[PDB]
Amino acid sequence: EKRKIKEQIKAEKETALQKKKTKKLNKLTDILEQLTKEYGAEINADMVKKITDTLLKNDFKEEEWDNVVAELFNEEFYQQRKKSKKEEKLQKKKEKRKVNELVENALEQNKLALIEEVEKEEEERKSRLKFRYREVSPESFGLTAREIFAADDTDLNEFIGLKKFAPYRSKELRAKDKRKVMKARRLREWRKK
Amino acid sequence: SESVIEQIVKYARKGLTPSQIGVLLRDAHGVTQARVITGNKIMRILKSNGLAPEIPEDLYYLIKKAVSVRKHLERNRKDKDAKFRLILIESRIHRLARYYRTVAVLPPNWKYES
Amino acid sequence: INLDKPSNPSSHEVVAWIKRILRCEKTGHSGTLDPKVTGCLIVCIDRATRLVKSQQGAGKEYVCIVRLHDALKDEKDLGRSLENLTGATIYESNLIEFDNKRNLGVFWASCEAGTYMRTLCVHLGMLLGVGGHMQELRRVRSGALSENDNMVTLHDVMDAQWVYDNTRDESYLRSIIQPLETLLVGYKRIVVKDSAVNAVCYGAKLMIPGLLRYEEGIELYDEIVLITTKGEAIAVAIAQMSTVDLASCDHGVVASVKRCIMERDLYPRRWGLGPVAQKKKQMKADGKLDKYGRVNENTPEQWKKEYVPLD
Amino acid sequence: PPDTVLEMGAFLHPCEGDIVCRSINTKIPYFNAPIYLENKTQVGKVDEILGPLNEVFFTIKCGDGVQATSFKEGDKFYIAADKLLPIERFLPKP
Amino acid sequence: MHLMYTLGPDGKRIYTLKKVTESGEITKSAHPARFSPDDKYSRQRVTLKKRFGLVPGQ
RNA sequence: GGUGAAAUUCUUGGAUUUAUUGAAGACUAACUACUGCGAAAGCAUUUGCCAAGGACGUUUUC
RNA sequence: AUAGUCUCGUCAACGCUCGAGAGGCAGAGUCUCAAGGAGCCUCCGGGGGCUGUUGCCAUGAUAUAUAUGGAUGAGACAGAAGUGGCCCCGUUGACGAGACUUAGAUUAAGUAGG
Repeated sequence: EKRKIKEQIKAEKETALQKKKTKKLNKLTDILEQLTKEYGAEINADMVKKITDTLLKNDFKEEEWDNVVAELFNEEFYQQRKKSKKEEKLQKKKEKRKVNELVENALEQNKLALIEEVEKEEEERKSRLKFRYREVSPESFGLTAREIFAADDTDLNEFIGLKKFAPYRSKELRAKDKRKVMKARRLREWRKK
Repeated sequence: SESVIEQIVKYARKGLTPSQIGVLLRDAHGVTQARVITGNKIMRILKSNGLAPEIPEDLYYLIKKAVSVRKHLERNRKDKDAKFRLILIESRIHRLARYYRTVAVLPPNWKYES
Repeated sequence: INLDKPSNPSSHEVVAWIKRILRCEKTGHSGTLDPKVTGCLIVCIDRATRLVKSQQGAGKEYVCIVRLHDALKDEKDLGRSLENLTGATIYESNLIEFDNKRNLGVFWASCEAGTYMRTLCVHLGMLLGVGGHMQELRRVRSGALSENDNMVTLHDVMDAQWVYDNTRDESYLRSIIQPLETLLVGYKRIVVKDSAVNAVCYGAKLMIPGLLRYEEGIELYDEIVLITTKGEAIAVAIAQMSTVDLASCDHGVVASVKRCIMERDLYPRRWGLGPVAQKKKQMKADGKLDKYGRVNENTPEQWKKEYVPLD
Repeated sequence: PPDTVLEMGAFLHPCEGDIVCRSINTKIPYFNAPIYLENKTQVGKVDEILGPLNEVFFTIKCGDGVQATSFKEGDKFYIAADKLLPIERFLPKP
Repeated sequence: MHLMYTLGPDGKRIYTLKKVTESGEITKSAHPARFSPDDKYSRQRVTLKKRFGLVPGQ
């Protein structure tokens, strides 16, 4: 019975998430089509992604959708045979589908935000210790996030362990480890290998 | 993936466990391979951002279990089993806290309270 | 199958349903009905789907109901307006009944498509001045078959297939299903000898020795049906001589196969067995005629005078 | 013991110490084929095959130590897949 | 619906709006029943039609 | 009543047996078990509530 | 060699209802809609009639919304899901691919040998 109840709750949450996603998607592509009709020119995918990120950060509702339309009316967002005609219309529909795919990719980027909004809506419908992070000194260690994601976890652990990067240890040992690990020859050999 | 790092920092500000944060990131990004993003990579990214956990995750989970069985003992004092295993897990978390104090990840000034 | 289509689905969906029920290898139809329109539908099964292309362009007869927006002052003038719109597209029409209190008129018409019936209703409402729109539409004749020529429903097809699957009775399937030759009644018939049937099924042009009977009234380049003595249809063909030319000459080609309906080896292969055929074969083997069969230098002049190639 | 079992029948009547079953499966069992329960435990042997083509029934002769009144409606009876025959085999040849 | 019919003396349909004709015959509905391919009721229809000899070809 | 045979006790005021009512404490007959669970102690009536586990797989800021 | 027949995939032209969707059909789950209510009168607590060409639900479809329909149904979830459940115009000509023949239609009592 508990497994059945958990499965039903998961199905209800998935259905609510799908409904919220398709509502956000169809209102967003309607707003994009309206902006394209008003401006009269094609809109770049990067500008559409930036507008979608701004709308996701703004926590848009219908009044906030009107506010987003007003912000699109601002200059900053405004600046940003027969068979052949049927083929051109099909190509335009394919371009609109590509814009919708870009909107779906933006929503997948904000899928954590959409899940948080769905959880907030579920908590509002229900109407009902802690883990703390201490401050530490930042070290980029000469590697970007994309460079770290482009390497295996075993190689990263072998290069620098978690115990070697202990936050509550002495600063002299951390400085010595940083000086020993920041060699350009070792980094070049790791990049070439 | 600067936006991914910003989302990870925002989730870490919400007091989420690093394993839970990594699981949520893998679910959101649709990572088919778990070797691409791991808990060690999450800890490294948090250290690069400048965030380190106050207490170990295993010690936090042990403290949560101790709090749960303590609440059960407060509800039912006639039970001997939960009291015995509470004694056992306090011994275990005391040993792990001594190990953490020697490893200095947990500050030695902090002491576990029953 | 002569079928009564329901008013929810389209014609193609109904055909695809019949293909699933009867487990056909191929199913087609000639006339297409709109989803809202009900009525007569001709469904061709397997080999009968060869007749579908020949069934194109056939006459259609509809019975329609028009709803008038306002009551009429003059009744019979409506019929006059119908007589104003028939002819030069609706060919013939007839007002079956009209009720002015209900503002509804049912009428029969001869037409080509169901959309022209809607256009006719709109034009009737506009010419009257009160305004009108189509209430219901029904096709009462599609092609040769009509609604009175053993029309069955989709429930009948499903029940007949169930009866044959479970009871093993075949009479209900044989009742609902008609032979394809019902589509070939209006054609002019030519009867073929059983020796020539397989040759015609293989694409050979029918000639004088294969002919048994020919129907009166056959004209030059006319649509004909080649039939056997058992009444089954070999092919739809193009006549190459008229009736008087059929009676007169002794050698000639009488038909060319437009569409072959019969299976290829339903009859045995009996060509090459005859006096002239074996004479040509013997002279071909001996060397009087060449390998292809054309006239050669070693060929005697008597055979050249007596025999002429039709091809 | 059988390697695999298939859903043969559903309990209908316990009449005369034998189990009557609606044939859920679409193939005809062997005569005297062993009938099992889903833990692959033999309950009896097939005694009779009856009923029309659309609704096939079969009667299981219970083994010794098994009583027909012990079962209830909706129970399932299983058979090894080797003990089946196609329905078209018993149909007349074209 | 509105399209009604009665069977004529020669076996052909006669269409009318009226529910009852002049002679008093009750008219039938010209439109056939709805159909679904997932119709699981062939057995019941065949049985009831066989009780009264209404199956074609019987 | 019980014993190998006995014996101590209960009473024609009713011992003992049978039937009913009320109260108290205890236990869950067969299935049932040195192959289940638990660190041991020990553990099978129904119904809920609470907390925690065993074996397996994926692994771990290990 | 030539020619024909059958089963197919592409191009061009010509017509039509102008042809792959936020589509339709079929099917599953939930919800809503049937004058099942209320008030008047009556005839013998029950029955009949009226308010009631009313109310409830759906539809602007070449469209009278004071309208047209309502279980022999309609609408919302659903711009979803699903399609590995089905459907989405015909004619002519050319090209290409796999094939079968290249056919003059015999026999008024048989076939194979010595």
